[PDB]
Amino acid sequence: MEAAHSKSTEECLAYFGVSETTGLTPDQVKRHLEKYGHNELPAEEGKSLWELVIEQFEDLLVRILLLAACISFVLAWFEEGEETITAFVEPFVILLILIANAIVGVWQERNAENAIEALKEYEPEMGKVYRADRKSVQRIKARDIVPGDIVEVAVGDKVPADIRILSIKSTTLRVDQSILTGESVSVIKHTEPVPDPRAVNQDKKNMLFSGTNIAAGKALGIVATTGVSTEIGKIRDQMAATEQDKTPLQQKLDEFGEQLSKVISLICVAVWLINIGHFNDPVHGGSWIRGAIYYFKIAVALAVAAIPEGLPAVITTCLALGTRRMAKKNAIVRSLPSVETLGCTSVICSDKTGTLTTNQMSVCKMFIIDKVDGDFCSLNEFSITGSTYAPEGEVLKNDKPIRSGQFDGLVELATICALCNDSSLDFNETKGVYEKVGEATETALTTLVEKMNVFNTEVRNLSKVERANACNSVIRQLMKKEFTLEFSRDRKSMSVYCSPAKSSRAAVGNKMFVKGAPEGVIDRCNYVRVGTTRVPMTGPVKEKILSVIKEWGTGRDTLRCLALATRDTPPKREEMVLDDSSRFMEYETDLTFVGVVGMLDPPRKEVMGSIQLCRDAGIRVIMITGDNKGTAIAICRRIGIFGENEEVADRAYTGREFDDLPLAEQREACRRACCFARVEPSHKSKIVEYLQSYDEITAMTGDGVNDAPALKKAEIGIAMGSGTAVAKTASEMVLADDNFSTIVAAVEEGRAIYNNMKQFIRYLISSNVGEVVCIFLTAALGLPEALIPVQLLWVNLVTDGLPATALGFNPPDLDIMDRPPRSPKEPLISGWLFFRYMAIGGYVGAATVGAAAWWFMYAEDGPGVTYHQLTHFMQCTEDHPHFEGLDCEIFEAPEPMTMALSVLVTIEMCNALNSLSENQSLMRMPPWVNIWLLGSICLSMSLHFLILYVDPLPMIFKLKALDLTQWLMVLKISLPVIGLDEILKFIARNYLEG
Ligand SMILES: C/C=C(/C)C(=O)O[C@H]1C(C)=C2[C@H]([C@@H]1OC(=O)CCCCCCC)[C@@](C)(OC(C)=O)C[C@H](OC(=O)CCCCCCCCCCCNC(=O)OC(C)(C)C)[C@@]1(O)[C@H]2OC(=O)[C@@]1(C)O
Ligand SMILES: Nc1ncnc2c1ncn2[C@@H]1O[C@H](COP(=O)(O)OP(=O)(O)CP(=O)(O)O)[C@@H](O)[C@H]1O
Ligand SMILES: [Mg+2]
Ligand SMILES: [Mg+2]
Ligand code: NA
Repeated sequence: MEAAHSKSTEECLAYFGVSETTGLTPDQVKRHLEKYGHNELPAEEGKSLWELVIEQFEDLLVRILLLAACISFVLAWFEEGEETITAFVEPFVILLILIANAIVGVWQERNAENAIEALKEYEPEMGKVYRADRKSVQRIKARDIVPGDIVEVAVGDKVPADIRILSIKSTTLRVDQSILTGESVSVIKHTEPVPDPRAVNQDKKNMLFSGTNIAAGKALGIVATTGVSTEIGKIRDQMAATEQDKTPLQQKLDEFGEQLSKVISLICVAVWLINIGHFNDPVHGGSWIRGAIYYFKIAVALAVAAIPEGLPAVITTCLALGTRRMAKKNAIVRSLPSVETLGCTSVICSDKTGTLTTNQMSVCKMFIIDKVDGDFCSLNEFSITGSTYAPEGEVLKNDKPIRSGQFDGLVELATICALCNDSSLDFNETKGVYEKVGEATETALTTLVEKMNVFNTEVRNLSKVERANACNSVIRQLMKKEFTLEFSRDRKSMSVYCSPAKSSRAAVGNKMFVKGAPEGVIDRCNYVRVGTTRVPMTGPVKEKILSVIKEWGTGRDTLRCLALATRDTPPKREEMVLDDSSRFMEYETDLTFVGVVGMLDPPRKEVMGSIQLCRDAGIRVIMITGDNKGTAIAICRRIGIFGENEEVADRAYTGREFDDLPLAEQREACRRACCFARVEPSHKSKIVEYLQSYDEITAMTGDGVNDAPALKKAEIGIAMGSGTAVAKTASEMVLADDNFSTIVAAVEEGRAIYNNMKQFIRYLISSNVGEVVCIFLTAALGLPEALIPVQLLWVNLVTDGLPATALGFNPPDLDIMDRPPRSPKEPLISGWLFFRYMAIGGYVGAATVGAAAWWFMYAEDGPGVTYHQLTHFMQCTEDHPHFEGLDCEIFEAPEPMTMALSVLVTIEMCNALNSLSENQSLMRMPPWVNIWLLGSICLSMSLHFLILYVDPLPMIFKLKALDLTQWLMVLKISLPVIGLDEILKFIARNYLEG
C-alpha cells in the first residue's frame, strides 16, 4: 500500500522490493496477501426471511396486535356450543392482517438493492500480472492480485486495483476515468511523478484507478493499493460508514405507538380500578371464572380499537399514486416515505453545468487586435450567431455582418481554433441535428470556424453530413499536426505542434498553436499579432485585452473566455519531451497573442423561474460549480441566485478559500453561502454536513461514483437520469431530464402529498380514539359489549379506508410554494386540535355505547331494565328469579351492536368531512370540493349494508336495523357531530390564527 503517485517510478519498485522484470515470487505473494489480504470489496449482509419476518414483528403496534390475537385465539376455544363456531374468525383475521404485513414488509425489502452492491459492478473478474513463476503473462483473478506485483493493462481492460504506472508500451495511454472523476475524455497518462502528495485524483496522471477503464493503449504498472484501500474502496467505505434517519413521519410513528401503548395500559389501570368493589363484596359463588373471560375479551377489543389498523396501507397507497405522478413530471422518487422529506427540503445544492445550464457551447464574441501605436490601442470585437453547434450563423461587428476572410487576425484565430481542437462536429439523419462529437467547449470552436469560413470556400453545394466540418478540414490540410501538448490543470492550456505541407505553407517551418485561460496564455505572450504583423506586447495593449476579458466574463453576458495565441519560433522538435507534462508550460512561452473567444453555456429557461419559486418557498439554493468565482457569481445573478448588484463576497467561497477557513468559519460560511466555485470531492459532503448541523433538510446532486458518499448522507440525494447507476442507486430520487427545476417541481408534490396525507391521517386516528372511548365505557359501566373487534376491524379497514384514501386527493392549497418548507418536528395533532379530536372521540365513544344500550333501554323491539340494571347482565341466568323473569340471552342480541356500529360508521362518514378542511367550515368548503370523498362514502355505505343483507355476512356480525325507526334513530345520533366540529372549527374566528 502506497499513497505514492508522487514517488519516482523506481521509488515504488523500491518500497515493495519487486523486480519490474520478474514480479513477485510466490513467497512475496503468500506474505503480501497476508498483510494486504485479497483485492476485493467486502460482501454484503443479507438477513433471512427469518430475520426479515422477525423485524415485521418488532413494531410495538404489530406486537400489541399479536398479543391480542392470542388472547382472542385463546378465548375462541373456551365455549362448548355448536352455535359458537364463528369463534375462530376474530383471532383469525387479526393474525391475517398481521401476516399480510410480514408478507409485504419482506417483499418490500426483497426488491430493494444496496448502493454498494452496485459498486462491485466495477470490479473486474480477471487481471493480468507478471510474477516470478513464468516469463509470459499470467491472467489471474482481480482479488488474487496483491499490492506490488507487476500488472499490465491493455486497451480493452477494466482497471483492477490502483496502479502507479511503470512504463507505457503504446505510443500513448488513454483512460476513461469518467465514473469516478471530474470529466471524462480519453484522459492520457505519463510515467514521471507528481510532486504534490495531496493531489486530486485527476491530477495524479501517473495512475490507473480501480474500475476506470483504459480507453486506448497498453502500459505496465506496479500495484499501489489493493482492496478497500483502492480509490473506490475508499468510497465504498464512506457510504457504508453512513447511516440515514427515519422520515420525520416514521420518526413520529414510534412516538405514537410508544404512547398509544402507555395510554392503553393506563386504561386497564383505571378500568381494573373501577371494579374494585369485587374485592369487598364477593360471596365466592362461582360465576367468578366467567368474569375474567370478560376482561380478557374486552382487552383485545381495546386493541383493534386503539390501533389504526388500516392506516399503514392507506398511506403507502397515497404515496405510490404520487410516485407515478411525479414520474410523469420526470421526477423519479427511488424510495417512498422519502416523498415527505422531499416535501420539506430546506436547501438544494445542485451542480450547475449539467442541470442549471443547458451545457450548449456557442461562441458569441471574439476579439482580435486591430492596431497598436504609441500607447493607443485598437481592438476588433465581434459577435457570432447560432445556439447550436450547427454550422449555421453569421459573424458581425457593430451588428453588421462581416466576411471573415476580410480580416487576418480572424483567419489565424480561426485556424488556431480548428487545430488546437481535439473535437469536431458530426451530423445525423436519425434526428437531423448537429451533435457534439468531442468535448463541448471544443465542439463549439470547431463550430465557430465553420461559421466564419475564412476561406470563402463553397459549402452550400455540399450536403449536411459534409457541411459539419467542410471549413475545418480545409484548415487541417493547411498544416501537419505533428503532435499535441494536452491540457494540464496548472498551465490551464494546451497546444498543437504543426508543420506545413512541402510547397504552400513553406514560409515558416513549424509553429505551435495554443488555447487556454486568458490569464496564463496572455502572460506567456510577449508579442501580439496585428493582422499579419507582430509587436511588443505592451502595458496598455494588455490592460485593454484583460478589460474586455473581464467585461465578458463578469458582465450580464456571463461568457466563458479562451485566449488564443501561436508560438512563432517554436523550440526545435527533438528538443521537446512530448511525454513529460511538466515541461509543457516552458514550451508555451514567447507567445504571440492572437485574440480571445467568448462563448455561452445558456441557463435553462424554467431555472430562472424555478429559482424564484424557491424564494417564495423559502427553500435555499446553493450552486456547486466548476466555473471561476468571478464567473460563478455572475452566472448566479444571471439566474436569480443573487440579484445583480447584491454583495456576494461572504455568500460565495471557493474550492480553496473554503479549505482554508477553519472548521469554525467552515460551518458559518455554509448557512449563508450560495455559490461554491471549483468545488472538490470532500466538499459536497462537508457542506452536507454543515447544512445538517443547522437541522436543515438539504438536497444534493451528483452523477458519478464520487458523488455517492454525499448523495447518500444528504437528506435528499438527487441523481441525474444521465448519471451513473451507482449514484442513482444512492440518491433518493432521479431526474430523467436533469433539469434543476424538476427538483423544485418535485419539492412541490412533496408538500401537497403530505398535506392530504397529513389530514387523512388525523381522520383515522381521532376515530381510533373514539373507538377506545367506547370500549372504556362499555367496560367501565359493565354494559354489554357495544362493539366487537371483528367489527372495528372492518371499519378501520374498509368503511374507514375508502374515505381516508380518497382524502389523499383533497385539492392542493394555492399557497403551497409560498410558505417556508414545513418543519419536521411539527407534530400531526396538538394544541386546540388535540382538544377537538379529544372531544369528537369522547362524543362517538358515548354515541355508540349509548346507542347499543338504547336498544336495550327504550327501543320497543327489545325492552330492557330502564333503571340501568342491564349493567349486571352478567348475573341473569343465575338468580334467574332475581329482578328479571326475562330471556337472559337477549343481552347478546345483534340489534344492539348493529345500533352502535352503525352510529360509528356514519359518524365517520361524517367526521371524514369535517376533514376536507381543518378549520374552514364545510359551508366555506362544501364536501363537493372533492368528488372522490363523496363517491367513496357511498361505496362504503352500500358496503356497510352489505354486512346486513348478505346472509353469510350478518351472522358474522349483527343483523339488520329497522329502517326509519332504528336507522332514523341512528341518524339522530351521528349527524349532530358535524355541528360539534363546525362549532370547534368556528372557535377559529374566536382566536387569532386563521
Ligand atoms: C389512538 C387512540 C388512543 C386512545 C390514544 O391513547 O391516543 C393518545 C396518543 C398516544 C396521542 C394522542 C392521544 O391522546 C389522547 O386522546 C389521550 C388518551 C385518552 C383516551 C383513553 C380513554 C381513558 C392523539 C392521537 O390524539 C388526540 C387527539 O389527543 C394525537 C397525536 O397523534 C398523532 O399526531 C398521530 C400521528 C402519529 C404518526 C402516525 C403513525 C401511525 C400510522 C401507522 C399505524 C400502525 N398500526 C398498525 O396496526 O399497523 C400494523 C402493521 C397493522 C400493526 C399524539 O399526541 C399521540 O401522542 C403523540 O405522541 C402524538 C403527537 O403522536
Ligand atoms: N476544450 C478546452 N481546451 C483547453 N482549455 C479549455 C477547454 N475548455 C475550457 N478550457 C480552459 O481550461 C480551464 C479548465 O477546464 P475544466 O476542464 O476544468 O472545465 P469545465 O468547466 O468544463 C468543468 P465543469 O464542466 O464541471 O464546469 C477552463 O477554466 C478554461 O479556461
Ligand atoms: Mg472543459
Ligand atoms: Mg460530477
Ligand atoms: Na439518506
